Amino acid sequence: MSRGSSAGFDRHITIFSPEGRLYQVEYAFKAINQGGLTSVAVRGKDCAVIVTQKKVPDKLLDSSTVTHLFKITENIGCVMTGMTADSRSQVQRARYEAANWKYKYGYEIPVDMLCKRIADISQVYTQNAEMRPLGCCMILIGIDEEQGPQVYKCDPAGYYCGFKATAAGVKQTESTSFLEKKVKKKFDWTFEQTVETAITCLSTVLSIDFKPSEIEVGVVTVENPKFRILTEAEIDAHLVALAER
Amino acid sequence: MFRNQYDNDVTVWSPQGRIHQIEYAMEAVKQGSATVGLKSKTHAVLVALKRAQSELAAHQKKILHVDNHIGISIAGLTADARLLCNFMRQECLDSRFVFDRPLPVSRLVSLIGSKTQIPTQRYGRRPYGVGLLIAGYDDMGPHIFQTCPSANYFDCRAMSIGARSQSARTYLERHMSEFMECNLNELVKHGLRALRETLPAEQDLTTKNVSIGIVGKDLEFTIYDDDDVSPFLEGLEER
Amino acid sequence: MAATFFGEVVKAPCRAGTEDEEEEEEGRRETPEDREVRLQLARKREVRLLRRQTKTSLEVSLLEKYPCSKFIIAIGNNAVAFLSSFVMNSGVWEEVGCAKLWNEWCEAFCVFYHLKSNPSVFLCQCSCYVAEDQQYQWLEKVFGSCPRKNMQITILTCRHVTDYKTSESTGSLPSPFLRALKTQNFKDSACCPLLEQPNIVHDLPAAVLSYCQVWKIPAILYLCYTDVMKLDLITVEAFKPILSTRSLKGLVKNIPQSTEILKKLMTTNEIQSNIYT
Amino acid sequence: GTGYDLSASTFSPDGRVFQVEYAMKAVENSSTAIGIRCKDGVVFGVEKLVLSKLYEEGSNKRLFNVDRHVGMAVAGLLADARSLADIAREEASNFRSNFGYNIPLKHLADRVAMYVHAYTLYSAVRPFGCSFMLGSYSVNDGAQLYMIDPSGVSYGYWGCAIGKARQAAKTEIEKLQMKEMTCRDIVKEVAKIIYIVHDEVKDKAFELELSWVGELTNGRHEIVPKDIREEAEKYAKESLK
Amino acid sequence: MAERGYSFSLTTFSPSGKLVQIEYALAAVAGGAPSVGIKAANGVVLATEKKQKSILYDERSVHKVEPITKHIGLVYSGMGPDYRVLVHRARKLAQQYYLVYQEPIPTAQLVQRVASVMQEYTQSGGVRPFGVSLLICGWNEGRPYLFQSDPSGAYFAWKATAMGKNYVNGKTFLEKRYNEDLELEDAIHTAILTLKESFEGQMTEDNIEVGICNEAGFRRLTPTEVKDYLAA
Amino acid sequence: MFVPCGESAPDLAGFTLLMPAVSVGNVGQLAMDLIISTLNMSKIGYFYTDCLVPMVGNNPYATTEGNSTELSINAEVYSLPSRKLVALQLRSIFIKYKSKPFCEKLLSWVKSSGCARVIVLSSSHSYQRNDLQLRSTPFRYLLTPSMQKSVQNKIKSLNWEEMEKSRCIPEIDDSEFCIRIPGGGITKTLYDESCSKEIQMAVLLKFVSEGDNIPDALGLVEYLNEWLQILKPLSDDPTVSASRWKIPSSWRLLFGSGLPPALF
Amino acid sequence: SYDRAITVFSPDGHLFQVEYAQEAVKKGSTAVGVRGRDIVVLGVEKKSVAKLQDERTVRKICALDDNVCMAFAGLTADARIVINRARVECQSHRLTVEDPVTVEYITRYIASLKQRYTQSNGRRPFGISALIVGFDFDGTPRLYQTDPSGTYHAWKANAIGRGAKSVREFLEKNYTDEAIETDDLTIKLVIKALLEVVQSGGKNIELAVMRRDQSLKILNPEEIEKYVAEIEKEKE
Amino acid sequence: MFLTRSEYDRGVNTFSPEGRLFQVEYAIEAIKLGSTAIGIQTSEGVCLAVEKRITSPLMEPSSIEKIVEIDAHIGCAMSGLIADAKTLIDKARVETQNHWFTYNETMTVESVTQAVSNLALQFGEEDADPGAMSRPFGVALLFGGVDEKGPQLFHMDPSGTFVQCDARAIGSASEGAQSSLQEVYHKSMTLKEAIKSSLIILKQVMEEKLNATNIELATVQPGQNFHMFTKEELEEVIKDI
Repeated sequence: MSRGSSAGFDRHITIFSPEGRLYQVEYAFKAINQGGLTSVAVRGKDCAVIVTQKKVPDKLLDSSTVTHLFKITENIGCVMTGMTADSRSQVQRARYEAANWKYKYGYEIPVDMLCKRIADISQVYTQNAEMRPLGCCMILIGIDEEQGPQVYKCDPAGYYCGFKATAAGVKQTESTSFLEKKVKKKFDWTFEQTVETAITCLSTVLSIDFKPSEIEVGVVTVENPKFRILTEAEIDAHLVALAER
Repeated sequence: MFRNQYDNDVTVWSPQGRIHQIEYAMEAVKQGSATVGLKSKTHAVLVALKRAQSELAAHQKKILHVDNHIGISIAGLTADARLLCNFMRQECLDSRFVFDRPLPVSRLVSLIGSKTQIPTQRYGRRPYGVGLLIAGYDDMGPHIFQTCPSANYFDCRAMSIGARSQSARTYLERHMSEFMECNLNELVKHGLRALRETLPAEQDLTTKNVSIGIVGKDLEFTIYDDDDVSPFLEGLEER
Repeated sequence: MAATFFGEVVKAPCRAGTEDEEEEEEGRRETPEDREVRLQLARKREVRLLRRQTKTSLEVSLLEKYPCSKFIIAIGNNAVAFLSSFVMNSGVWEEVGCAKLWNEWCEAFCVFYHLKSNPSVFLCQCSCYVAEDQQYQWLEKVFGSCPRKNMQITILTCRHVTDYKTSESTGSLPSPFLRALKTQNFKDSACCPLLEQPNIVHDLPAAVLSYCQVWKIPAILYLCYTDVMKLDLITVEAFKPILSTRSLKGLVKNIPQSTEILKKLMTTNEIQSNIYT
Repeated sequence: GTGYDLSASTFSPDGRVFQVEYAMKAVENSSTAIGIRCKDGVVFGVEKLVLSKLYEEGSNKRLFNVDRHVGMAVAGLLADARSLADIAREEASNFRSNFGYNIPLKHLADRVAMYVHAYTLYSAVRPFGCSFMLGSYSVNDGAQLYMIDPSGVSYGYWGCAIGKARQAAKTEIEKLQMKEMTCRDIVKEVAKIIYIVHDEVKDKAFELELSWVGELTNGRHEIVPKDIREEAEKYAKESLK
Repeated sequence: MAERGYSFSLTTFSPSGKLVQIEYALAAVAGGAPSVGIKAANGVVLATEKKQKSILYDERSVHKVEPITKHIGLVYSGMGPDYRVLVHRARKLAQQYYLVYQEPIPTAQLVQRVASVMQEYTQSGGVRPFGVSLLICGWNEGRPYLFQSDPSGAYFAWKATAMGKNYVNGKTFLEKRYNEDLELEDAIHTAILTLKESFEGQMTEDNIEVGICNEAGFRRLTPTEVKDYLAA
Repeated sequence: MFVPCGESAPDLAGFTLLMPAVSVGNVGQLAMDLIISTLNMSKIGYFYTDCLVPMVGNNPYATTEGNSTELSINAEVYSLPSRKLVALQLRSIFIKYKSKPFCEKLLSWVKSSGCARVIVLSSSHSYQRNDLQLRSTPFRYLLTPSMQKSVQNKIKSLNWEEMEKSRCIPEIDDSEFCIRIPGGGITKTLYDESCSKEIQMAVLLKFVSEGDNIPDALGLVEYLNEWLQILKPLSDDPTVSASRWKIPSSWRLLFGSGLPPALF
Repeated sequence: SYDRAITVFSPDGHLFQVEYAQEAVKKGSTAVGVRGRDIVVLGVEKKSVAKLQDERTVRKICALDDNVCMAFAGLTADARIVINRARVECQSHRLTVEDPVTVEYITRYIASLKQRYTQSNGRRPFGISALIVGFDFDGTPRLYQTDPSGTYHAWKANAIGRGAKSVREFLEKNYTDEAIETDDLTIKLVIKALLEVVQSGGKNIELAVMRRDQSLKILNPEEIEKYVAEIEKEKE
Repeated sequence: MFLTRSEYDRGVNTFSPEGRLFQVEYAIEAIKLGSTAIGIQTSEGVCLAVEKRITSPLMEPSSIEKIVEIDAHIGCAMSGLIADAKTLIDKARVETQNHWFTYNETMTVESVTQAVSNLALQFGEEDADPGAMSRPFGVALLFGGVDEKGPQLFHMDPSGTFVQCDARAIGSASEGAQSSLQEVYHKSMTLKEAIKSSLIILKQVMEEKLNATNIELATVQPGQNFHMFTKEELEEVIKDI
């Protein structure tokens, strides 16, 4: 471990392969699936919703400490997918960078600027031989000022992009197809319709009827811009309202 | 055989969850010569076997003086022992300067533990290949501590380290029930008999190959060498 | 190789020795500058039996000029010290050659003695460290290509206890201990437990045992697994059980004086360096 | 994952950092520590193995005091565990110096776990081969029990076991209705569980190391007093047969 | 394919003098999305293919055709993050030039400074080249400029070029259809056609990006303008 | 040369010689241990040469206390005349400048003894795998031109991938193509000399790294068993796999020895 | 246990990378230095002169100060670096103590620089050896030699480079007190030593002499040919 | 099973599975390429004799001196790598002058040896104090001096570690010369006989013959300073045979 670079086309981060591919970055992308959890983020007319699986495979484990939805700033929340410690460390970095932005520029960081900053750091990790990517994906949500709801997805390669709906985790492709089909039809989902869309995507690509304790939901709204994590009663209300229909 | 990729560096975990350079450093400790430490209710003595190539050389300096209340006996690499002794002496000076009181032995040993733990995690370093038997005396009585290349330290009633020190430890385990009420003379004799147990049946302890260091309630740390050990060796019954 | 600078591309060790490429891209256009160097290096590291007062050109294998019925090889400091103290303390032993060899780790070479009373008995005394590409040459210079099967070879050597492969820790074992490894034609049982199955021996002792196995000679290899591999009294005394064995049966006359010879030879004590204590 | 496992900065072709996995197996190398959170405190207990009869009783402790209110039970390399005890003590003292009150246990667990993670990131240092549990009690916070492992993942537990026999001990903890027990009955059950999962032949001659923090110590981490530890050991022995 | 480790080190020449880790970084460029630059008689055109090709992308978020100043604009083919880090640097360098000389940076000066940054990254060891080749379009002194800077840090002034996937066929197409007297409108038509050459199916205004640079300055065409150009 | 164990050659009239190569990871040698143990083959001789570092140890295939004391040397020949199979097991490493001499001595033995085929179990460096080889199967094969006794069609039906021919000397655009097994040890020398001598040789190999290389050995013997059927065909049992190659008793303590105390 | 690292001992106790740097020295053009009574001479062979070259630019004899001079054999770029550091050090010593460097002082400094580069296997030794002639401040002629390892010795006459062994044998057999009596005999002895490895002599020979209290003087080809003609006359 | 290549000697900072660092023992082998130096400590003084091994007759012998002066009461004998030896010699010289400046007295022999050892044991650990050495010094020294405790002789090897001695041989024939010093030495012998034995052993272990040009003798006596024997003094001592 001490020092040096491992020889091989897929064994160091700063080695290209004959086809110009950085394979350690792609292996980090596979590290996102380490955990077996899928996240869905859906942008609506006036709200953004992040929904993630909450697997607690231990009777002895205090379930209120298991969470993947984090609060970056007062008005930005994220769902982290991937390796758990890497997720928590990237949340810590995003928190610091957002505080610095507010310090320097006098106003609170936007969502796109936060994912851009995190992706700049991630690019620096991919280019240098001492560091490694983080095996995690960040999906950020917020209400901007004059654009509206925002869902952004940073990734281990340093790439980021805004979306109308996005997924990360094991069922990222299945969820992306589901949300593409939903968004082609109509997109101005009010607030309930976005929550139903996110929950239905998660519960369809996993073919699982959810319980309020197998799912986490964090939301922002234009009228309530602050990141909020729904209680189990609220998620259960949404699930029963989806089941009755 | 499946071990070669994972034992060349102290920064590589073997797929069995073992750092192997740490264990090899522990072997480096076993390559010294036996030294014994034991304590009574009032004294803490350090007895060491010296090698001098058996002729024409002053023997190794195996018991070192750290402060008026702390002294160490070394087994393993000499350069590491000197580095650690310089560290111990500087820390004792700092304690006397800042706080005017003798640094507690347990606190010194904790500092050694941290200092020697850093090389066992970092790149471009190797563990310390020396093991120490620290004899101290502070407000809490006599103390015997054993420090390891792995950066572990142990509070001992008695301990032997070095080459063929298992025999001394067998003796000390057999006889430790009477160490506490021993006076200085027979405590040093107990240490001498253990150190002798680390020898072939033919060889015997002489003044030329025995070094002793006592600290105690009244004593400051003193080292007895080459002719000062005669009062202690004269009364030692044969094997 | 191990990262001389930051981000230097390093290749992992290969335990099969295939990082040498086995001299691949052989380059059939080897310059005579290269061939002279290769032949000079091959000449520097040659083994050579030479006779006393002859000093060169023994010209024939050592066991095929003199007849043999018993051959004791001791390899390393402790085996040589044991064999000298406990066997040459008896009647006169006559030297019939050394094996000069140059090496990076080589250190008295094997002097070969044959007993005057019984000329058929022989001893090799290597503190000599024979390198891999010298062991087969040593075998051909000593035994040769006519392996008479009347011999009883007996190899003695020492190994570090950390070479023992055991499920316990190699610090809990009661060193030094003797382990044996005998060939198929060695009819008698060993005086010590046979070495285990994951454990192997790999050097000149292994060369001699392999030769004796292939050519159907009786041979026993005695391994002292010691925690002190320098000249040590306990390690030398670890070989004593061997004295009650038919090979070393008539050669051990006075054991009490052998302990005194041994104490003297320990007081000689080639000087240790200051790496330790 | 051979070929991709000599550095903590290398990903396996399936997104696995294997040096960190080998460090967690390193934790599996050592004897077991369990921690049980009850209705009014936390109780730690370590199957401490007697290396020699020559060691002064109390040496090689694995139950540290990290702050006035926090106690730490460790497994894995003991040198690594002591270094992490030093780090946790520094974090608690720094928080108190800056902000003037006792550090919350969740925040302490985050700080130390993020240190451990920071070691799982570089080629210059190796991951910690040690896992540990933190346990506190405050009147305004209740009992709290956290476990950090070598990868830097800290969760909150109701009962945890780290070490060689974590699985058997975890099976034995699950039978306890710890959410409705006081620290005394938990001490007796902790001793019982330590005695059950001890392997009497492979390992030999262990000594219990019990500790609590609760309201019976007024939110102060302590060693279980000698008499209560004797009662717990006697209960544990009599239950074994 | 490990030529005696000449393949894996950035600071080792091969026995023939090649640096076969900077040409593997040129294989990341030639495996990126296609780009086209056409320097007309009164402007430059930068057309690229978007990787964000599905309906689920906010298209007010992230762009591949970027402005450096009012008169300079970039497109890339290669690795997007490297592009972003170089774009922010190019913007900083342009503003430093303005702050010192009180004049907008010339296109050639900007290309030189960016190329020096890339070259730095191809010489140390423990670091990795950039996986992007840029096209810089600018307008200075009543004269269009089209440059290309590759991962090695060696820049070229072009009349027309193509990067990314299928760029040899793209350059062959451009040779047969480029003439110096081309006007900016015919240049936009030709650039869209060259992209349409090597394109994976039906081409919409929402899966290609176009940015022009004329006297008025660099500007990224809106999806309506690209829709109009595609309809003709 | 070949030295029997009983003053008589065993008459390997039309046998198939299975041999390892001392290659990266010792995968060929570990696969040979698996084959010799599972088939329960009996030692018939030695391959005594100047070429391998000498080593010795008791029976590595001990099953009872009777045969656990049978000495073994670095190169030993085993046989199974029921299946007309003979196996060499090299247990050491080659001495500098001595790999080729071993290859000519061994192939001369193959021609003289009358062996029909040779099959070399080997391995190669997997850090040198290029863009494609990363996304292909780890296993490759080579057949010398003579090895065509209806086995080219069999290998073709098995859907195996031939070892990729690199260019003999790089930096030349013409790129004359010849095989290059980096980290195969004597594999390339054996192949070239078999092609010269007109011997039916096959080379089966895996791209492996070093470490616990027992999974790689099991994979390589399953590759060979896809070809030869030296064992009942794979997923045909009630998953009685893992119980179908007999692990030799010498495959013990493969990471060294036990854990020292006072650590952990 | 091998070469390929600067700071690694082989099991025999050899640092082979430094020895390979000295191999680099043994390929350079032969440099001969002879210490006389009141003149000190330096001579380097001009190996494979190209006709279209400004010979002023490829000279291997250099002045370090007004009393010290130096010829080198090895890699010429390393030699340029070492020479310019030595020049700065000569001036800096004059600034420190006002006195001209003794030839040993600058030899010691050059050797310490080379020895700094033989450490730290992230650096590369200098593949040069130097022949530092000069006069001390009290007028004693000196001749020193440094080698890539950082090791220097004082000589009466010496040769470095390719064919240093033949030239050094010639010097040992031919350097007496009667070959040193005059300045001319010292010059002719250096030319004769160089004629032992130089084919077509005179045009492949670069002499430079330094007399006491005088600066370095390079002998032009005319003077060198006159000396060579005198040598052939003395051959009879 | 199998014999495999294991290498633990190609880098410093690597212990073998035996507790043993091989790059330091290879530096001791580097000593064994030097010339033989014999130091004898008597009660009348300490003598230092070294074998010079002049390579060419054209080389100034005064520039290859293997016995140097650290101060008026200390002298060193060298064997091994010269470039390293002179670094340690200069450390000794500067240290003695620092001691005189600060404390106005002569540094004792053991203190000089300890200062040189502090310099010499600081290898490895290169990225900690740049300008450090990064490998063991390949030189063994023999400090022979006269101080408050009478004549004294010390020995330092490529470890940065010193031991006091009474008769040492270092260099290429240190084993044979040490075996000779083993009997020829007795604890109360005069300095003339120490010089006698040194030169007899040097004659025994040299491939050439004793002339006053191929050896080098120095002595340090309690009243007299460090003294290097001249051509005529050496001539007389050798013609004493």
